[PDB]
Amino acid sequence: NSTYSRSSVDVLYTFANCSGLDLIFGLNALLRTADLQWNSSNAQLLLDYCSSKGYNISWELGNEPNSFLKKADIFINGSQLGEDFIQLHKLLRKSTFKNAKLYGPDVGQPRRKTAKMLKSFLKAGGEVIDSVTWHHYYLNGRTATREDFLNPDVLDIFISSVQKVFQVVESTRPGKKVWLGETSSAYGGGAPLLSDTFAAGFMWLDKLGLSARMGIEVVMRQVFFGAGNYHLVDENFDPLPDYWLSLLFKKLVGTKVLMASVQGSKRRKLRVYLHCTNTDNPRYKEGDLTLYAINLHNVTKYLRLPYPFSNKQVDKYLLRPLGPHGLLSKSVQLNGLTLKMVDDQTLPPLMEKPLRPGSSLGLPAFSYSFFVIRNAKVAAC
Amino acid sequence: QDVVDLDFFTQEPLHLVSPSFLSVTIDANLATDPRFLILLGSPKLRTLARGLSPAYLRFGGTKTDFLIFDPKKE
Ligand SMILES: O=C(O)[C@@H]1[C@@H](O)[C@H](O)[C@@H](O)c2nccn21
Repeated sequence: NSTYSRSSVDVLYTFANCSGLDLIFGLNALLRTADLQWNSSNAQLLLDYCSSKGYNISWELGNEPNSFLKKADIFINGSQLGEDFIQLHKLLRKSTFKNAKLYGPDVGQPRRKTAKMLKSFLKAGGEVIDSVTWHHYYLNGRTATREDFLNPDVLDIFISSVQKVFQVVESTRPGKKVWLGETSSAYGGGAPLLSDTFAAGFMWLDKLGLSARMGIEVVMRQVFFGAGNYHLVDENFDPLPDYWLSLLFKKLVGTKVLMASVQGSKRRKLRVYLHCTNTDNPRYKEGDLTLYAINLHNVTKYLRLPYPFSNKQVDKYLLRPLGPHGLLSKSVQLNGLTLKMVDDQTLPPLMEKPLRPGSSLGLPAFSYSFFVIRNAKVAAC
Repeated sequence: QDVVDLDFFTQEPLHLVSPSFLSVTIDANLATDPRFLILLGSPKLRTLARGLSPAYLRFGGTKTDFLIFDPKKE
């Protein structure tokens, strides 16, 4: 255990608010009443200060509760945690906003043990939560290799984790919204010289692809800044290729999710995803489509847009490594232009290449790219 | 051969995600660092975080169950 300060809270909040971010704060679940019931006193204090300060903040309780026993030699069944969540819910409603949110229970991924705990928790506590949170990592960082990052079989395991979660949630709280609460490439602080590279982007972009297509409403990346190799921003506050990928995604990809698929249909290496174009982007209209694609082949592939889209004008946003280290590189170029900050207060333009109208979509070996179909005029979008 | 044709489904939206879909976390262990004050005050880092708005910032992690609020600490 360690103690933290009001000083810590103020900074953490201010950083969220000045960054245009809704902070969610996880609370300590291992503080316990003699009978193994959750003592609410520390949070109560913290809630009051935050009430005192007028901070609009959202809350979680516990982390990886499936692991308390190995992690602290205290076993809490879900029911118990469910009661505990009800108590937390009592407290937030009594306090200043009370139209403020609560999520949980942040259990690790579908494990045959972890499903039991989540099910029992959603029976008891499914009622108070505004979203369901789980975690996912692909590999153990200490033993993760470079081929893994390029292995479509590794990517696809993610799907059964997802199917298994919705299997549990539909049994208890259908219509309840599901969130990837903490997630990444490799656990144990990341795979060294892999989790912080261009190669990490095959996993991250596919994770966002699969999640959007399978009903995950929010995906929370471990981490933005920190010790772990899986940071979006490094030790010296430099953006890593995942940060540049993540920017591009937010600016280009919409909330309305669609579907694309390959007519070939055998090899697992050409992954494609389709959303409405993020309307907010000043370059586009509504009705335009945003296609993102990963190529895990060791040669270039050229995609053909289908009727009646075969003859439309397309902006291409191709990402490839900045050498000499290639896929293990920590710099990345967009359409052949290295991406860097202009200075410490200013991001550069992300510039497209307007493609030819009717041209097929070149996607080179081990690359990922976005393509915005301009003048698509789709009605759902 | 290197030409692949794609199928699309554009009739209606299959899922609706949050404008905050792509979100991030700060690990609770970052509060065991002595440089917490300095790192989050960085204007460069805040700039990067603003390019990711709108989004949720989740402060938690394994260390969530080992932080004790102390009112007499600053
Ligand atoms: O070990 C990690 O990389 C992180 C670890 O650093 C986090 O604190 C913990 O919540 C976790 N669960 C799965 C992975 N992780």
